[PDB]
Amino acid sequence: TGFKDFLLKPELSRAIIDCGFEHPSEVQQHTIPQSIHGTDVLCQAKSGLGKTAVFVLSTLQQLDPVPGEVAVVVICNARELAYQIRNEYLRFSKYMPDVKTAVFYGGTPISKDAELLKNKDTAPHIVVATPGRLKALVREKYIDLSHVKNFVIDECDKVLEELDMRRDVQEIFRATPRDKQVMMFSATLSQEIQNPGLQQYYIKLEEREKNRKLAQLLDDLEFNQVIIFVKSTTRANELTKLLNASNFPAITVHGHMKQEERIARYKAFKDFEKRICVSTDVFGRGIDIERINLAINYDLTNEADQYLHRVGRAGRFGTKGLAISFVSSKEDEEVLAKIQERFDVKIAEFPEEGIDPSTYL
Amino acid sequence: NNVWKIPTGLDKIEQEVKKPEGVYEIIRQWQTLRFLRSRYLFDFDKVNEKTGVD
Amino acid sequence: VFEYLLNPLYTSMTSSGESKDMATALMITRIDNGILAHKPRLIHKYKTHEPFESLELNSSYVFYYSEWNSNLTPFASVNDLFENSHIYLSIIGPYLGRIPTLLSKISRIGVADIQKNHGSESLHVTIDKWIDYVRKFIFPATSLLQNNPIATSEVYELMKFFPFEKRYFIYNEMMTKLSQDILPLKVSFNKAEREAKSILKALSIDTIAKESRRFAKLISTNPLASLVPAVKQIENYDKVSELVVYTTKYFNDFAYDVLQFVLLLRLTYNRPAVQFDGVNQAMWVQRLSIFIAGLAKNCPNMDISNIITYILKTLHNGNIIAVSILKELIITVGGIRDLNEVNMKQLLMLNSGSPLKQYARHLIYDFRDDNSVISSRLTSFFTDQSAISEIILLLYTLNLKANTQNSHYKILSTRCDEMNTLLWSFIELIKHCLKGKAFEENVLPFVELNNRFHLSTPWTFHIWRDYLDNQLNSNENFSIDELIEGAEFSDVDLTKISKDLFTTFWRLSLYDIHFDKSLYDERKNALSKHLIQNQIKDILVTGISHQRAFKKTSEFISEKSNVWEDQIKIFLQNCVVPRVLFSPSDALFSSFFIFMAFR
Amino acid sequence: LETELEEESTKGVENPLAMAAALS
Amino acid sequence: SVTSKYLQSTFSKGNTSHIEDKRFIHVSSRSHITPNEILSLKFHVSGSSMAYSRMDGSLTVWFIKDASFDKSVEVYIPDCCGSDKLATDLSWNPTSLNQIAVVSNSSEISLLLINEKSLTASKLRTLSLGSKTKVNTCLYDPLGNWLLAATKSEKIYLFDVKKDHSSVCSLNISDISQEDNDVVYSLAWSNGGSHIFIGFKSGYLAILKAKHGILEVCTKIKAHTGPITEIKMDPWGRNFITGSIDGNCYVWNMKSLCCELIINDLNSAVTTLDVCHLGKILGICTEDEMVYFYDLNSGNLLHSKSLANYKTDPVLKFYPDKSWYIMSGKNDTLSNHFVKNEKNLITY
Repeated sequence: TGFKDFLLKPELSRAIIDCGFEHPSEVQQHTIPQSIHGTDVLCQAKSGLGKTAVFVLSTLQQLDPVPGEVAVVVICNARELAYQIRNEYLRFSKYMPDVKTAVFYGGTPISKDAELLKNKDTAPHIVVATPGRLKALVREKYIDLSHVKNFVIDECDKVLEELDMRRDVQEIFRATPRDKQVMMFSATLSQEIQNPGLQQYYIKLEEREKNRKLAQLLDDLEFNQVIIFVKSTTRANELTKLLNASNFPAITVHGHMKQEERIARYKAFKDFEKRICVSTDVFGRGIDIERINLAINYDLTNEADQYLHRVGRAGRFGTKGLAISFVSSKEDEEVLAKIQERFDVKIAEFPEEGIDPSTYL
Repeated sequence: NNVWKIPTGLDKIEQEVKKPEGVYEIIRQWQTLRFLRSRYLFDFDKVNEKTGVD
Repeated sequence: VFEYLLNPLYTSMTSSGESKDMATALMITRIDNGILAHKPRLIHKYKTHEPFESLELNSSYVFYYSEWNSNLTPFASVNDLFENSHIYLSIIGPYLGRIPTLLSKISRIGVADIQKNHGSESLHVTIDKWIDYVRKFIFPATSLLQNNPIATSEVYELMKFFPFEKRYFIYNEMMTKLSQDILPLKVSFNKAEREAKSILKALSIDTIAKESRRFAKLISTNPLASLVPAVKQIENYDKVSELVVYTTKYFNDFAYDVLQFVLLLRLTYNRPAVQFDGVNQAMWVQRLSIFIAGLAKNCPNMDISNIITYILKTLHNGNIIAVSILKELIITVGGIRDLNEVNMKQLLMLNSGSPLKQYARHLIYDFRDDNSVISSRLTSFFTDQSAISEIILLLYTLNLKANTQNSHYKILSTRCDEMNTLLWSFIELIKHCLKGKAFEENVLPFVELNNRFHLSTPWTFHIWRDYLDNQLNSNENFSIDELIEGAEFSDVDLTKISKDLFTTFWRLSLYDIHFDKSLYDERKNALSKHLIQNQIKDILVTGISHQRAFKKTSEFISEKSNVWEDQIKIFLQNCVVPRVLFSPSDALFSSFFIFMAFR
Repeated sequence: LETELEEESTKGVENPLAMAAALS
Repeated sequence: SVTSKYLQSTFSKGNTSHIEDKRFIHVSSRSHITPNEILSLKFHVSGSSMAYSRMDGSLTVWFIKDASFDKSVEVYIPDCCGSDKLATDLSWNPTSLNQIAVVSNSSEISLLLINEKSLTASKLRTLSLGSKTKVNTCLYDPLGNWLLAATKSEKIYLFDVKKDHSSVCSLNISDISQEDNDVVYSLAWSNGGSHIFIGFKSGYLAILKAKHGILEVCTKIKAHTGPITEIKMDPWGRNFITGSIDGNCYVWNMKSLCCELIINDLNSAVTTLDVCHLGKILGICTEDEMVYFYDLNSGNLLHSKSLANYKTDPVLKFYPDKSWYIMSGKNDTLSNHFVKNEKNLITY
């Protein structure tokens, strides 16, 4: 309950506590105390350090709910990110019943957005949106921003570099009261854009023995979850079909596929619904999954940086894990030789007798 | 069998404590203070981040 | 041949002959000329070379040599059953499991034979003799079965009559000496173990619908060799614990007893308790304690009595696993959240009339009210063998020994405070579940508490003030200084201080010293189906009672203040400083009583 | 029979589900 | 292997007819909705009548006179047993050829004699009991000698059907169960009314004696670990089959009362089961929308199918006078099955 040092509302404190937040990161403790007073903020931080929570907690602090009055407007770049920001507003407003939140993005009938804005049961005090749709609503007077007190722009760099996006955000900005709180947040603010423990092993073998070898390894090793890295989409989909045929629940994610199913299977496996997932380097960076304890590199990459990015999916935040790789060609051994010189790590050959299970848990 | 050979009864939990009085010759000061908080509280100005002034 | 030998002895007991007159077939009914007509079915009899009779859809087959049973004489008394078991069963060996029906027949014979003389004095003789028999002939057999729960259910229905010491003897011997050193048993155990691990690798939130049934069958049939891999896998993996506690809903009493056995096994296996690094506790105690709490919460036929005897016993030596299991049991099953972080308004509501208090507790994320039944069950487990007073005294006198250890202060303060909060929460549970006369029966009355064991006065009053206030308010016969008479009050030094002031300070509370009347109105206005049962029966009746209580207490304090530096010194020394360092409510109350009680 | 049974018990045998039922 | 080929032929392109009921033509018109239900469906003993009750309240009865329901008359009737109340169980009274007992989760048991010349179902009599009592299951001794009515808790009544349904006896369920909050889930009669088999929810199974009109507790065995769904009896009278929700299906020997055969391929809960009039094939309808057909003598699977998410709650019943079986279809519509050239298995 570190947010209790923030001196905020108690119901908001409970809504944060039930969200698992216990100790604020550096950027939260450095920005929230001053943003609570209504001052403009321009924030640059490393991605995934809880930059949304800063302004979410700020706007949930400064708001006094007025019926039918929109004071808080957040503008983002995508529809799925808009859905995520409204979900964050919802998980932050569990213990605040009078406040209402809404999201606006393309692909939906504008008349439905209008009627939900006229409805007292859905009249929102917090609106997260894409600049184009909310522009089409203000310019048609479908939404009233004559009382806006809080204006948040996430990923402001792309908002201001793209011409349509900056024009839309400025049309939304000029229809708001000039004496408002203003906040911009982005992980990238270049100079050009009011008083602001991991175990490493390898297998050197030939291709035709891979399919049976994993069928043995995935049989003997004791694991929570397993990830399978491949270099191609066809081989990955084939291996997943065969593995699911092998009484082993497995999912597959890679390119050449519609984004909807990718998000769907990604979220599904995140929730511990199946125990085996296979993917190419599409998830080589950025992914955060805790329960992955055993990784199998079916095919090695071309450069050492990509291999370290792969192994980074295991041992999250300095935790314990196990990694085992396949070597079947000359360049595989070449990259295996180069990784040790760059990363000062002895990737020993995997012994036949097996490793002690407690050495990776 | 061993953990079921331990004697359990009201007669054994008595373990009588030590009387508050402490005779006169940074954890030791902490323990002595915790024990003396009840008897002689007002004679506490003498501590002053030093050895117990008797 | 053995089953034919034993059948007539078996029918004489567990009498099914009176119930034999229900094996008849339905008559063929047909409507002819607009009237019903019944006829019997017609079958014919054929003779074949196959030994087992059958009925293939129109005709019945029988073994031809119809006098094969001429040379054999069935049993007449259970003694003959022993005498011929020693010949036929010692030959069939561990393979008896290939015919489940024999297990059921012998076990029902045993149950009826034990029930026949429940009254007589010689029952322990028959119990010992059947113990030996089940040890030597039946249990090795039932260890061989394959996904057949009901047979094990019968064998355990017989086993239920023994002292649990003997059941643990048989189970442990079967585990250690007879799994090895016997071939078919070893084969079956290895097959079951490999199958259990194979299933355990494939448990998911999505596949539970069938994996749960399969695991339930496999654990119910052959537990004491298929449970240990599961116990380890939940000993050091995160979500398998919740999955197992979900799937306990399905297996029978045998799996329950064996599960409790292996739990005591793991809890007693030789290994280090603290982590290798420093004074931090290891990373399995926590997951195992969570598992045990989930068991006590979900499946209510578990009978974890022996685990509670483990707690009550091993607390004497200060085992960290005992304290941990107790903490997780109290916090998960009971629902008793601590009072570390409480805003002043919640802290105020937390001691008021009933509905305001209930709203406060549901706001602080405390669920003690909804868990009344299971909390009562657990306190009933504690009630037997009279563990309550022993446990309270143990927790208290343990925190002192924890105070006298040597380590870094950064861990000493935290340990002492953690023990203090645990004791407070335990007493909140006890006062919640034991009321009326059961409390005064099993909670070691006041004067003994304070004169024999020398508890510090604040804890004494923290236990007894509610009951004393209740006996004082309604039954106006008795009076304070009489219902608490004889107490030595050891550290108090009652010289140079009015015992009236002493007992008037410690007797009271906050609920009886401060009437806000604003929170009542706020709740009443925010609460405006049947209109929520008419505003919770016009919650305001509690406010009326509260006004009456405030008035009576203020009337008291009037005359008391008419009654009353040395006193000004000792008062702070032994009355307000000890009271304030307690939970917050004691501090707020010392504050309020400092005013409104003096000139 | 004794030796074969004891070996197949202690060591055990991997039942091929999809083993070697494909390549590439 | 003759039975496997017979069942395969019963699942063929032809040899199948849709039972043309109100719901059938309703779906035909609205497809070429929320499916109400089929509360229960129970034949006459002589195999020449059928009755069932949807959730709307209307109970249909057919007078079988043809294979594909060509010349079969149909006495449709509106929501009987009150306008607010709907039927939940019915028994066909093996004594006569027309009477029917119906219960509607209320304190009133309705005896109606269905007529076939007209379409009139005329209420013949109503039986009543204590005001709080809410019975929901009625049964008839297969000889038409006793009638049984049961509540979800704390009431069991037995009437003597011969002497104008004079109330013979009653019993409190708490005397039978002796456990914590048990609710009787399924009842069944023995072949020739001598004993009543009761399956509670806590798992127990009880055998009551009802010889001379005085109920009594004979025995209670801890059969299953979950609620017992169905209890069926073999027509030859040698074993009785128990199916549970924990995924087990056992067959108990009748003379000795001990488990003899177990179905092990099952991995899901059981919603219903039935055994042919020859005591040869056993049909299990599990909870994953799938049916199985096992062999009683050996215990090995001999045919499987898949409901494929059509009419989630299925029903199965084998004719009492031929080897045909009525099975649910796509949207709460019944689907007969036959071979059109084999009245019985023996003829095959």
